[PDB]
Amino acid sequence: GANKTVVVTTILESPYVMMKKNHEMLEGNERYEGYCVDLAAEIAKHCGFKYKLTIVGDGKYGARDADTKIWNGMVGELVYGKADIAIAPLTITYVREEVIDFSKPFMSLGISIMIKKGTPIESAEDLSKQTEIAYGTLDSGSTKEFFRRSKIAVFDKMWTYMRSAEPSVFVRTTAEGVARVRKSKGKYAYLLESTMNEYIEQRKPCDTMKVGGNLDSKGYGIATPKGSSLGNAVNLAVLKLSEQGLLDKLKNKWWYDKGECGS
Amino acid sequence: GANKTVVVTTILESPYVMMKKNHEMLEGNERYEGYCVDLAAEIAKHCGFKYKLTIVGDGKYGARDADTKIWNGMVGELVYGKADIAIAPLTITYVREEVIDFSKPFMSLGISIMIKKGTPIESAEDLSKQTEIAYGTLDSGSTKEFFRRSKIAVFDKMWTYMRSAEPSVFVRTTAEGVARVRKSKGKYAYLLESTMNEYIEQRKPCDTMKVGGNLDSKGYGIATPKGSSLGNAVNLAVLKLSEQGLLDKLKNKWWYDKGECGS
Ligand SMILES: O=S1(=O)CC[C@@H](C2CC2)c2ccc(F)cc21
Ligand SMILES: O=S1(=O)CC[C@@H](C2CC2)c2ccc(F)cc21
Ligand SMILES: N[C@@H](CCC(=O)O)C(=O)O
Ligand SMILES: N[C@@H](CCC(=O)O)C(=O)O
Ligand SMILES: C[As](C)(=O)[O-]
Ligand SMILES: C[As](C)(=O)[O-]
Ligand SMILES: [Cl-]
Ligand SMILES: [Cl-]
Ligand SMILES: [Cl-]
Ligand SMILES: [Cl-]
Ligand SMILES: [Cl-]
Ligand SMILES: [Cl-]
Ligand SMILES: [Zn+2]
Ligand SMILES: [Zn+2]
Ligand SMILES: [Zn+2]
Ligand SMILES: [Zn+2]
Repeated sequence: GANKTVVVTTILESPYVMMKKNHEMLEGNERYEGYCVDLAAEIAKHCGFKYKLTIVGDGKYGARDADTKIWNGMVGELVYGKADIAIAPLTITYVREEVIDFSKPFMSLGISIMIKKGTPIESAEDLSKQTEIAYGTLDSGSTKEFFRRSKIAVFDKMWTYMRSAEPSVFVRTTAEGVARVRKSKGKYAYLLESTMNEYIEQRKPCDTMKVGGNLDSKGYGIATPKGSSLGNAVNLAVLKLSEQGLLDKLKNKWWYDKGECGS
Repeated sequence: GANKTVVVTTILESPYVMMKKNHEMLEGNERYEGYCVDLAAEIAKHCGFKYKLTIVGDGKYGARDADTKIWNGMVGELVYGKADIAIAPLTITYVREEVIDFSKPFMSLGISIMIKKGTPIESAEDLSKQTEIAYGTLDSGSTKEFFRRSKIAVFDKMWTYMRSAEPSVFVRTTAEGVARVRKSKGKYAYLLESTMNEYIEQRKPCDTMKVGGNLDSKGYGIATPKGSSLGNAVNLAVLKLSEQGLLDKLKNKWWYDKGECGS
């Protein structure tokens, strides 16, 4: 039928989607800024659709409850028909690809370690061989699932510790994990995706750093419900933006051009 | 109908697919070794098919002739029904994704610079600002197309030089490009994918090196003809192998465990 405004689900996560300063009482898409706001504008332009940005109701990325089998987060909004597309730092995973469609990745990342500067930790192995420094992940995302599912000795040892550690080492938002690192005097390290780690490393007060290599290698993709008519065009649009260098320009724009910790 | 042996097209490119020493007179898949041989075995196992490895007849990756509009290389073998699947260092690109299907990537790479050690070159900008040192690409692949299509000032300048340079700066195989670097006393630099660059850097006589950052960011994917019944299962299999850490183990096995230039 007639063209319809596409409902985009996304998540308030810096620097992907942020409320512009003093824009809370304004309307529509102009309230928001960030890498994924710019990406949504390009994808929509290349695919020829109008869209409305909406923030996922429960503030989550997406996981399947083991008991009820219900999907939450942005994945759930696609699965249950609340949104037409997710344009967000949403990680491509096997269990998600079974229930939604992902474009080719628009950004690469891996799980990484954030420390407060000076923390005597250089690797995941270092974390796993000690107990003075606590460590955790975002509480309902692909990083937590990576540790839950891993059969690699070091990551299995870390999961065995994290899943029963008290108080909980898991946090509700990236901002909570960063704040916990910054206030714990070196006694908390946060396991998060390298993209968010490297963004925070360039933000005042410049007191965190990414240490060691990444624990895995994957990417974010644009997600659509299974069988959506948008998937084919969205996928090609990502590849076009990649080959044009636009994705590189946007990463520099939101990570490093605006860095607050020097050159 | 009944299960049929899947015809795999691939390419003789180290360390992805190599003839085992003294295996030329043997038969079937056991003749070959490499990263993509190991990957094919896993993909076939996870998808439940038997397969036959075949080397692409024309030795090419795949490009579309501007005059005849015919696809060559492994892409052509899929397009024209000569093979059922390509398991190879085949780069995900927009023009290929229009005519074949790609899985999610199984390996990341970017275009990079190979120099003979000691060459006074650190970047693509350095190459573009001088003429003493020639530079080129593989003659019928995604790297050449990257330069042909780029609107970025430095890469446009490099393309303007490469496309009319005489003798040709393009080579027929990666091995030819490496040999040209090694014998040109520093007066030829080779533009190739970072994966092949970093492999050769660890091979005797240990006289080349990768310099500068990568020029772009992309990946290899497993390719199937449009609408093939294999695509969905192959795509999930790649993600499963990724999440299990198998792709990481295979990269280490074929790049660094067997490195000949020290630790
Ligand atoms: O779509 S993926 O998650 C498939 C797995 C890995 C591949 C195995 C190296 C990967 C890497 C970069 C990226 F940007 C996305 C992805
Ligand atoms: O499937 S891709 O070619 C889509 C573009 C880039 C994305 C833009 C960063 C990418 C990166 C790693 C990889 F392994 C594959 C690909
Ligand atoms: N990008 C992740 C969320 C962040 C994390 O888990 O580290 C996801 O899609 O679940
Ligand atoms: N992987 C490339 C070939 C090598 C290159 O062009 O550098 C392709 O699929 O065309
Ligand atoms: C339920 As708990 C181990 O995250 O506090
Ligand atoms: C046709 As030519 C410029 O590669 O020798
Ligand atoms: Cl808009
Ligand atoms: Cl997941
Ligand atoms: Cl912009
Ligand atoms: Cl076999
Ligand atoms: Cl191409
Ligand atoms: Cl093995
Ligand atoms: Zn365990
Ligand atoms: Zn760093
Ligand atoms: Zn030009
Ligand atoms: Zn290097």
